[PDB]
Amino acid sequence: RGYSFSLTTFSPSGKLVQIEYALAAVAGGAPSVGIKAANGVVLATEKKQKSILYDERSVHKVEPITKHIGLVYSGMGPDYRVLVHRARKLAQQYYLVYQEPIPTAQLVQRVASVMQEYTQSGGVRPFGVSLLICGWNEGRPYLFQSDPSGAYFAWKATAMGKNYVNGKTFLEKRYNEDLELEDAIHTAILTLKESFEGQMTEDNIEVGICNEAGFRRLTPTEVKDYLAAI
Amino acid sequence: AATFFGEVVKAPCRAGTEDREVRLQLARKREVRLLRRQTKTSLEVSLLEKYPCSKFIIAIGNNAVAFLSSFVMNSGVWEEVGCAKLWNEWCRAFCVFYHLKSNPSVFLCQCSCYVAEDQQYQWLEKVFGSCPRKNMQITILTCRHVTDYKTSESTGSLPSPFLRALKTQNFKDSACCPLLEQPNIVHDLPAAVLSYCQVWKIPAILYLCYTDVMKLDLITVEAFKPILSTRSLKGLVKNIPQSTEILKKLMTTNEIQSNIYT
Amino acid sequence: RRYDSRTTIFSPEGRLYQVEYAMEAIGHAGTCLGILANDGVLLAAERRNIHKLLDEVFFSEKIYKLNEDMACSVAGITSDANVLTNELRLIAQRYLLQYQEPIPCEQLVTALCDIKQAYTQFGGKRPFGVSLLYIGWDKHYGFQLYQSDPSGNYGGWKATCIGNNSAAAVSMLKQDYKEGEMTLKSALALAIKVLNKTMDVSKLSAEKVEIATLTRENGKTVIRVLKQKEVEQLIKKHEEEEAKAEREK
Amino acid sequence: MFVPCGESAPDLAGFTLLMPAVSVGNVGQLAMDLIISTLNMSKIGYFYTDCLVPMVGNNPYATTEGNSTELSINAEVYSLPSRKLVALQLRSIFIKYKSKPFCEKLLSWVKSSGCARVIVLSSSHSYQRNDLQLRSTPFRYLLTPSMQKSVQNKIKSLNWEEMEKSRFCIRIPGGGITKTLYDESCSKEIQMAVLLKFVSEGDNIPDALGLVEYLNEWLQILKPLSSRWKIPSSWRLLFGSGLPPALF
Amino acid sequence: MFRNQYDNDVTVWSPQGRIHQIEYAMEAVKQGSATVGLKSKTHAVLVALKRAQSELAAHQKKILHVDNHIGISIAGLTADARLLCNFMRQECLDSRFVFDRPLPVSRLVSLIGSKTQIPTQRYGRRPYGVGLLIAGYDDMGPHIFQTCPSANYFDCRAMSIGARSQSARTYLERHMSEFMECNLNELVKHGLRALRETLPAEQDLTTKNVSIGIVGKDLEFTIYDDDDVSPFLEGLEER
Amino acid sequence: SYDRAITVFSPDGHLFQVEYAQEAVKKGSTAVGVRGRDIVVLGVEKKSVAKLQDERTVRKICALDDNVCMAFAGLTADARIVINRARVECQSHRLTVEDPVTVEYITRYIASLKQRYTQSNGRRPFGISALIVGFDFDGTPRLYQTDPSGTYHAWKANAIGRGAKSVREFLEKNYTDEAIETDDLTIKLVIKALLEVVQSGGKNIELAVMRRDQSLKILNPEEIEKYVAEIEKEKEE
Amino acid sequence: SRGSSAGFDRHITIFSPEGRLYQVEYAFKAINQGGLTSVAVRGKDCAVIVTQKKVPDKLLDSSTVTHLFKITENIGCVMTGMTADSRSQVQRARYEAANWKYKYGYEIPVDMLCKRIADISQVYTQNAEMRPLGCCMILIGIDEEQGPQVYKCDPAGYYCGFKATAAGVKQTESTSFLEKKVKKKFDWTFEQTVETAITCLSTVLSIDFKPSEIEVGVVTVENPKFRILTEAEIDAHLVALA
Amino acid sequence: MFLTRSEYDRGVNTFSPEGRLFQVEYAIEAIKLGSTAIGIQTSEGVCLAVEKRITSPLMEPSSIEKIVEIDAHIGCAMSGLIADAKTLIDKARVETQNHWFTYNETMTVESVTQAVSNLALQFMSRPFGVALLFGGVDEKGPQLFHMDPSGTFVQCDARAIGSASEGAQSSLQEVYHKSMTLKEAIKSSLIILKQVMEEKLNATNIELATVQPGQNFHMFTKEELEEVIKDI
Amino acid sequence: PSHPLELSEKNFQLNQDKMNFSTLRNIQGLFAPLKLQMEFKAVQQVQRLPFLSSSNLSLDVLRGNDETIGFEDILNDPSQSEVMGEPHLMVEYKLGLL
Repeated sequence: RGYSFSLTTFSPSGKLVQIEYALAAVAGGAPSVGIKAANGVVLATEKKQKSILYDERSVHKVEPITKHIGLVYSGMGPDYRVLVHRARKLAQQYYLVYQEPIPTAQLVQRVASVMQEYTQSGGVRPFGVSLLICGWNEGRPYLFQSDPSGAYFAWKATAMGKNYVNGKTFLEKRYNEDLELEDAIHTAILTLKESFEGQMTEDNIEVGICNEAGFRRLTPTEVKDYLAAI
Repeated sequence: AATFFGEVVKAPCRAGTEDREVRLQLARKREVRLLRRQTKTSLEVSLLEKYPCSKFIIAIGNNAVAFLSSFVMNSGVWEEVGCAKLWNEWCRAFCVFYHLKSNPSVFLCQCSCYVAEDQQYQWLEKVFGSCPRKNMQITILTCRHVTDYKTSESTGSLPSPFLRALKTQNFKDSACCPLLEQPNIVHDLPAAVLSYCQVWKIPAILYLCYTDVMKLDLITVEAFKPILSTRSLKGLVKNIPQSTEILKKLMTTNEIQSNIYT
Repeated sequence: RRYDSRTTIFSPEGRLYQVEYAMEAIGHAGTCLGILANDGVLLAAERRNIHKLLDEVFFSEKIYKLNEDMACSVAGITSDANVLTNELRLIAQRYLLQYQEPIPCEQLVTALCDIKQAYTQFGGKRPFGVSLLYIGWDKHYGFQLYQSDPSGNYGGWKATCIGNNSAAAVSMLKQDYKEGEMTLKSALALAIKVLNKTMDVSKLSAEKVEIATLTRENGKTVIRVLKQKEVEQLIKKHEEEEAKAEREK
Repeated sequence: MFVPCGESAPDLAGFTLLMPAVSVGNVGQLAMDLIISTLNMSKIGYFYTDCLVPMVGNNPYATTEGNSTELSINAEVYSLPSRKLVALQLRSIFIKYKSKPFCEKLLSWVKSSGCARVIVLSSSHSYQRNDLQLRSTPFRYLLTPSMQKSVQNKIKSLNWEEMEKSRFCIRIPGGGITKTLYDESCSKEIQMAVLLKFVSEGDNIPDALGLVEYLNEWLQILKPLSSRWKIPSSWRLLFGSGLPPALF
Repeated sequence: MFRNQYDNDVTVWSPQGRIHQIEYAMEAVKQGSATVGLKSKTHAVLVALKRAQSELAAHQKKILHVDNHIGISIAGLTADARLLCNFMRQECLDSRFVFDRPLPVSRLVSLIGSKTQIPTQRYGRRPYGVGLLIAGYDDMGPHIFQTCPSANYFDCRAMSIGARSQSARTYLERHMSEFMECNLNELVKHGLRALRETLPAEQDLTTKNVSIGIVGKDLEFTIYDDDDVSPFLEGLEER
Repeated sequence: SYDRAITVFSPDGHLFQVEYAQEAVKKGSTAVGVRGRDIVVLGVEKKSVAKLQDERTVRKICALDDNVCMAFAGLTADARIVINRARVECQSHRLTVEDPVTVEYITRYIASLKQRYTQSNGRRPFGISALIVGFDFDGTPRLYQTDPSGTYHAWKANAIGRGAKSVREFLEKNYTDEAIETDDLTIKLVIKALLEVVQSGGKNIELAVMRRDQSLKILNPEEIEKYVAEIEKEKEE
Repeated sequence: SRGSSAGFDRHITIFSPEGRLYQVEYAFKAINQGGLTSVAVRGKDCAVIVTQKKVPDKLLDSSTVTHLFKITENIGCVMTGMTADSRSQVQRARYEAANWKYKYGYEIPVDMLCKRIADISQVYTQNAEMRPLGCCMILIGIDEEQGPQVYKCDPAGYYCGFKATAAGVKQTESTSFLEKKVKKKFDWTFEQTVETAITCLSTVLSIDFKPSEIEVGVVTVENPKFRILTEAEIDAHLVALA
Repeated sequence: MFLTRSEYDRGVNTFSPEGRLFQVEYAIEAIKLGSTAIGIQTSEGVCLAVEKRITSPLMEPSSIEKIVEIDAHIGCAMSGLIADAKTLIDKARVETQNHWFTYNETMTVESVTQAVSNLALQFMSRPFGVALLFGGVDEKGPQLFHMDPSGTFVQCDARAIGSASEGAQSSLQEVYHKSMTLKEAIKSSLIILKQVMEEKLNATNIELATVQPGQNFHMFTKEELEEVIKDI
Repeated sequence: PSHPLELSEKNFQLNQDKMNFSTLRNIQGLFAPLKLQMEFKAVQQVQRLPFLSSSNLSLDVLRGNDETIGFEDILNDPSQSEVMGEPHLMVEYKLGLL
């Protein structure tokens, strides 16, 4: 208990507890999934503003970084906004220096490097977010995840947020490698529906896709059509 | 108590809350020993068990020691019977016991050192022992700073120095000063001696001087004068002007001071 | 304990408990192994990111190339390991720019260890919980192998191990290592045997082990990562040799 | 040991024992003062040891001009024979390496004299609380397995909450000698109950005023709630002396 | 017992609306020797008492020189007194150099108070632990001022600070109605008589433990000590 | 208490953290230095010689300049910084003044560097102690010691690390004007001093020798064995 | 400086075992210290903000008590919470709007101003020196290509756009009432929006209002400038409503 | 009426209820663990005497570590933590050299004294643990100064510092007079140090220097000391 | 010096801060620059050791440079510096000990 308050203190067994608590904060957010298909990547999430008093075109959880990169989060929105701005600035700097769009892996590495700094100094607090990043480079798709501690992994399909162990279990047996984009969208929506705790509508979920044409956020009409289809 | 920016700190607590050789050596270094200087050997029995006693006068602090030296020990023959050796962070200072030659049942103590909390009960065991005698009267003298007093007014408006007293149940006499007020308490060695006397049914009285100057000062020493008329020291004071001259001579000699204050 | 709240406090017996805890943090990571031979150096590691839904990108997950002559392997916290490897690459390039000649391995290790030591002396900072192994070749001493600690200490070895079951691996290597008469094939066989006896798996598989080799050919240093076919062949050879040895009793 | 004030020790033929623990905030000691002042108990003896720092003072419970000049020490015993109750008060702090011998001596005296049960009032640190404890009642209790079944049934009826266990051992940070007393009572088959409260240092009179009501919910030594407690005369200057002039 | 948590820093209020570190700092003034200051219609006098000590091992200076018309006396810590004296000297020198003219005593005291207030509010500092008596002469008549560790200053007709200065203050208040209509000698005699009240009955003022500072119409600030105080002490009564 | 901060004084005038920094020194390997008539000798105990270890990278004797060498006891990582700083400062002073640096000058620089780190609560002291030995420009041998607190002294023979008490007790009675007559006698005296606390024969001894107008030389294991055999033969005789 | 305080709910940069920020959560309870409630409703071509006016002392000058502020010539505001914190945040918003105009050459939009304020507020929750402000901001304005706007930001650094929102003590009841009304209908004229807001406040507080107990501020497509209604106009609306 | 715990001595910027700085007091107590030093100012010079306290016979006594030369006319003495005085000595030397180079005359002792004091009053975050005895001669004449860890200087005529300072001060009080001679001052210093020191007096256990208006700063050698010791 | 633009380019943030502070003090009062300076110092007091490259996220958010790219961001990358000193010397220099 004496080592549970300080960020720069190692436990006698060699553990950092505040990073575990930040991960616990991440694990209590809204669910989100991501599936990498044979020709695209799909990101889905559940909205927070589930009311009629919400202006639709005010705040979004699925955002673009470049024409071929987009991301979704699970955790604290205020921490997500500043990271999004920094990622956009880094991508623009890379394009200015090299006259070429940034690859997804380089952007993920730079963002993780930014995130790592807030876990080694006193008087600050770690970020309470985890990011899912999708991209298209050299004619093949990518999908990455980033922890509050500054570590990143590459996935074929993953889930995070509230009730994510059962979501990963569902994805394990419902996933096929040689899978198209439409069936990937169906699988993502079904995984989100597994633990929705309510009745889904085209006005409380967000979907974004990435393919050869670039990243794009789906309109509510298409989401309603997909929901009716399944 | 933060050493760097953003350090997590804990509040202080006002209620407290192989390596055996290290513990044993430390305990042996802070042990109270009673010695006989004329023979450089310890005593196998308690001091008050060896000799009969009828009166006992204890002075703690430099001012009370100076007062007793000037006004009591100036006349008569006093023989040293032992001394105590102590070590702590605040004491390297002596603790010497005498008794009157004409009346061998009258004792006197001159304690000018500091006894820590873990050495007070050892002191009591070495001096008194475990065979109390109820036909014995004890008088204790000490001094305290005026800022320790608690009052509804400001401590700067109190006319100091002044005297206060505390008595046990068997002390049938009356003090020469008002008794100490309620919310005020006394701790350390005089409290230990008074507690011993109260528990074991021995008459005793404690005299407290609250002064604004805690070093060797003439006004603080002379604040003890009213006790000279009490039954405890009535037959032990002979020449007052000689005592005043000795007090002036002693006062015109003091240790060198530092440059902190001016 | 009242002497283990920060790195800038000494215990009455003269110990640094925060540094000790940081060194203790290394025991949770995977196993990494290194062997020095007469004509090459070896590096073998254990894969921990094993999962059906994980993707395979990059060339390796625990072995990095620092310059044309050196490579390293890390065990500990990945976020700190990334910073350390980037700094190592920067230092090597700086020396190359300064002197128009490649940096020696001991110089690179000392340069990184100074940085690692600087974080255990100034307050308000958390020491790196990473241990590293270095292999390389230089014109002064030839093939070399080093190790590093979170406290900033390093040393030169002929065979060593960091991570899980490090003590058992070290004991086995000490018992069954020959000095002065080792080749790459024998080193690979010894590494396979040690990894099999170290990893707590009944049957070893080629999808949870990665091996890298450094050697010199025609005045050039060659660093390559072994293929799954070669790893499977080595494992099969070790298994059949063990069966033969058991049967001939 | 118990030194009687008079000549013969009183007969404490299994009455009760109410004692505090020197813990954070002195909440147990303040509650003991409240109980002793309210019930108008009378002193019967002394508990003389060598484990507490010595201190003296006049009577802390003074009502007239004839009983205000009675000397007091750091450990005293009060009794009320009509209700069969015994009270102990500690007014000082412990010396290093002197708590366990004190607990052993006290429990030996409790066994030797002969008492039905022992009740301890204590407190614990408030900042060492997890999320579930932050939204719950700040009062906890603890019972020795030797306790009578009727007490357990009554406490179950009262709808109280028990102190949580940690990996399993009992830990009471900032509780002083509470854990030692509980362990020794468990190992020596003595009926003991512990009541505590999460507090912080500062002005802690309301904490004691809450703890006394918590105890009264069970013992019911006073008319049930639906002031009641007498503040002792020594609670006069709890912040110090007066304000110096030429400042405000 | 409930003050332990609110009396360790100067930037913490107590539940009673008090700051105890300032009062503790004010308590440090009473650890120095007594000083007496008084003024007449044409003169200002400072009188100080030197500590009972062997002159071989220490020569302490209780009266200092700031300018040609300003002098101070100190009681408390010595480092703070040195810092304040340096600040006042630098301010007076800058004022003269920029606009050659005597610096007003009121403005000097205002600057001192403004400087002293800051550490009582900032964190990481402590209040100054020295009290000053300031005697000056400008184109407004003589002035006597008193300064406090609480960053307060007062305008006085006669004041005494230090250890056991209550008797001196009582004497000054009793004899305060006959100070303007006096010459230098009688004013110095009154100051010495007031200072003598802070001693036991038997001792007397000798030419070994007294210092005198005088400023007036055309007399610049001068300090008298050792055998220079004999003319002032040779006309006093017994007691 | 009074030992949880670097800059807190004990009620009797003690800085306990700086004293704790010396307990780390008292746990290192023994190092012995002896100043001869025209030679200076250093010696360090070798502890825990691993089988698969390279001895080139774990040496505890270093050369600061052409005429100054040093040995240390304490934390191993802390000594490297001080050694590098002293090495740079020697060349800086050689640029400043053409003449070669002085042993006392470099000792004072090291002492000031060590003392700089005992002034603030934001940094911790260096837990090492050193034996600086060398030759001056005129040709007078010198020997010095440095403490973690920043104090230095001049000696004729000294020892640091564990066993320093027994080694110094031996040296106080075995150091005369006859035992330092020749280089061989000085080396034998150093080996005898080391052998008091070192078991397992003379296989755990590292020796360094410096002469006038020459560079630091490290003795070979064969030479060490020859000296040990000579000492044993003389003792048996 | 002082240093952090041990505990899971006593410092801003310390997580709890469930990953919560109790110091941030405690700043949401300072909004209820004042005891007032605010309501903002967006119409077809107008936006209205209505708050509560309470002057307990008869020696106060009622002209100096207000909670409606003017940030820009076309942007209005209403503050709920601590008075000094609200005033300081209003000053900061004015400074940020001036900076935006100087840097970009045209007036700042409502959503951009709210985003900038939220970005500033987010920094206070990650550093161990500053503390969050105990107040919430609601802004209204007219967009030249989108229409009326209603925005709100929180002490945690979170902002969003609404059709009708509320803040203060009776926020939940106001939200339920507004949800029912918006579900029934959403296309309102200028007179229906102010009546809806006043009826919401009256129904939730169970009180009959006098023209000296409420404050009203409006913007309109025809007149984009922020305007504060007078007692005569408020009384006329109340009479029409009754 | 309870007994509780309160601490006021763990910070350098904390006042006790009676107005005391316990950290500074402890720093002053820390200089009681050093060797004894004696300085006497006469009408024709100042004599500074210290003891070396050689712990072990292997230590080289030829080292000079207790008396330091500041300039051609200023001496010094030390007691306590010797490592703490290096910055003060360096600043004094730099200041006196700069002033001499600029003005083309030697500064008085008081100027360098104030310059040194201006550096010690900066609590490095802790007080110094050393005590100094500045001595020298100027146009005004020989004069002696004393400093404490409090960071302030005073002028004196006969001062003794170190562990055994009380007895030395008592002897200096019962001896010494205003109009005396440098030779007998040196002698009396030798006798007083002889009684103060626990062991015997030799030519290497102590070291002393002197400054007089005639010559520059001079430190006694072994040959000069032997005659004085034999003169006893 | 060598070029008219060298000194101007070296001191640009300082001059911009001075201009903003002067305008803010003239328009609003003394409190706003005080608060801005205290926030700047507080957010700037936490960062990596000087021999490693930092990011300055909170400081950039406070200053407003989180949506702007200048020539200091694309020319002469400070992260990939070609020269660097010793760690202890750099840390000591930052503290003013040198």
